[PDB]
Amino acid sequence: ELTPDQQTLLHFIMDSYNKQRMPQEITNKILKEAFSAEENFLILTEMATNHVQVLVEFTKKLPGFQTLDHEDQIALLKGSAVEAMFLRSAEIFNKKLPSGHSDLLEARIRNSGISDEYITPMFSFYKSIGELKMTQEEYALLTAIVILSPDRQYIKDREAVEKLQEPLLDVLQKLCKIHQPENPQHFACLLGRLTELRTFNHHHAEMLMSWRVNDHKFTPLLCEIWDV
Amino acid sequence: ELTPDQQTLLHFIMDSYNKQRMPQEITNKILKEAFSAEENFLILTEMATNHVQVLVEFTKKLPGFQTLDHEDQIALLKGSAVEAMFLRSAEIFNKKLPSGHSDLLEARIRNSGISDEYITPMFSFYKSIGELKMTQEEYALLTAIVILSPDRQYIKDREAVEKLQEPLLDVLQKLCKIHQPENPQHFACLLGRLTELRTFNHHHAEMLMSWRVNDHKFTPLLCEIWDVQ
Amino acid sequence: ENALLRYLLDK
Amino acid sequence: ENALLRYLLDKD
Amino acid sequence: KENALLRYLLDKD
Ligand SMILES: CC[C@H]1[C@@H](O)[C@H]2[C@H]3CC[C@H]([C@H](C)CCC(=O)NS(=O)(=O)c4ccc(OC(F)(F)F)cc4)[C@@]3(C)CC[C@@H]2[C@@]2(C)CC[C@@H](O)[C@H](F)[C@@H]12
Ligand SMILES: CC[C@H]1[C@@H](O)[C@H]2[C@H]3CC[C@H]([C@H](C)CCC(=O)NS(=O)(=O)c4ccc(OC(F)(F)F)cc4)[C@@]3(C)CC[C@@H]2[C@@]2(C)CC[C@@H](O)[C@H](F)[C@@H]12
Repeated sequence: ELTPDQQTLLHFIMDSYNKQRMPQEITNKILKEAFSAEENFLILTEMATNHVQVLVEFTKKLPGFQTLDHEDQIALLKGSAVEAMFLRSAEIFNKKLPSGHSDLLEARIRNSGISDEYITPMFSFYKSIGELKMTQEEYALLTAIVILSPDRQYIKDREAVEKLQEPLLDVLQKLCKIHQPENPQHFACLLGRLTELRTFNHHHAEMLMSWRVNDHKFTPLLCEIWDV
Repeated sequence: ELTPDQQTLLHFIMDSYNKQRMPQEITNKILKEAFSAEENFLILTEMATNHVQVLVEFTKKLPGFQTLDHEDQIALLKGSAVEAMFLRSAEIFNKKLPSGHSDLLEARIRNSGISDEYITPMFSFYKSIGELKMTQEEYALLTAIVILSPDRQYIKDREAVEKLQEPLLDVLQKLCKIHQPENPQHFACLLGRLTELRTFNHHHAEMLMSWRVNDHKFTPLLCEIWDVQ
Repeated sequence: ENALLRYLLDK
Repeated sequence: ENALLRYLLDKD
Repeated sequence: KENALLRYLLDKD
């Protein structure tokens, strides 16, 4: 199985992963609140907004992340943020998540003033992520791997970032082998989708120009991270 | 099948990729020179060196490579030479066992002063690229797709590099629909191999730091290209 | 009302 | 630029 | 840095 240094590291990442979850006050508006395009756009930008904060906290706690250059630090978080929201989306809409709570989120997302033209493929992709039957351990690592990407624009010390992603990859790869000896190209088919994640990055930029309701406004931190 | 524009693209890639192969004299030492760590080392450093030259000639002929910032072109060339030799390595050790060489190529690698710790991973991976059963057009593309990667450090204009890659990707992706329609996630298990290739880049650097043979320097162009010492 | 989350949410 | 994001990364 | 030989290969072929 995994080694003692790849198990401390595992254990740790999972903790920080599960550390924060959605605050009730948001989870209340998902169940018990107005079902207009407006308002849904409100719940979904509250949600998005919680999610970066929770991200920025998980990232901070990545082993050796705060060693890195503070300029690099921003560039990874700006770089990975949309990608982590997509990936957590994926996991969300497959999850053993119980009765109708995600059915509910799927239904709000579709009455929040986004076109079915953008909305249809992002679930269609979430479907295929799902087919690959990943564990929360797997989601947690890939999420780390995508944040600690050293190939991102404006990284000034690419070597420092890869000395951190490497373990995370080792660990994920091994656990792909442990989990799934059936077919042995499963690790590579994981990574391959991480590349696909990067494609949607610019699609996300685009659709944001069309995603306005009531003449409302995204929240400030959303304007920084998705640059709107 | 692919489209008329996707075929004029494929035809010009293929040609270059075949335009030049290893000089007869170098490949002849594999078969005829004394078999020692030292000798093998020099034989392989030579193939290396010549592969870089072949690589540069293959790239300049890529459609559109020269419209790029002459700087971003350097930056592509440097930040893919080690990976393209990876692409190439695998292909060689995956064909219909030439048996007139290739096997002795391997025999010289395990006896040329590289860790056994480092070597057996590498052939492990080169087999995994065989359990894709790629063709030469697919190896050729993947190559080309690796050189034209806008994710490379010190690229100024990525969107330019990004614009030249996607057609290459779509053709490699249409070739995978045809050759393996009975796995749609397969063109996605190529894109994973490309990330895997990067991790070996770092392995290949750390190994260099150990790989010495009774003095014996590397060729100057390898030291530039592999950032040796 | 989560000290940081409000303000962050305050458009 | 990214003063909010830098604050979240730097705050204790 | 420089990449002086790689530049020579890229320019005059
Ligand atoms: C058309 C599909 C949609 C959805 O996608 C949609 C969702 C999908 C679910 C998102 C939540 C914010 C998840 C929040 C969470 O899950 N918090 S959390 O506190 O539980 C938690 C955090 C992080 C975390 O990970 C970490 F620990 F940080 F590593 C773990 C838990 C979402 C509300 C975002 C908007 C997004 C959007 C409407 C927008 C435009 C497109 O972009 C999308 F396509 C499109
Ligand atoms: C432990 C595994 C080994 C091998 O890997 C080994 C080989 C593997 C085969 C290599 C040839 C140079 C290929 C010869 C060819 O193929 N030329 S060629 O002229 O036929 C041609 C060119 C390019 C081309 O493509 C283009 F068109 F240019 F794009 C097409 C044809 C190699 C001799 C390099 C050294 C390398 C090394 C010992 C050390 C570096 C480590 O990293 C490796 F691990 C390690």
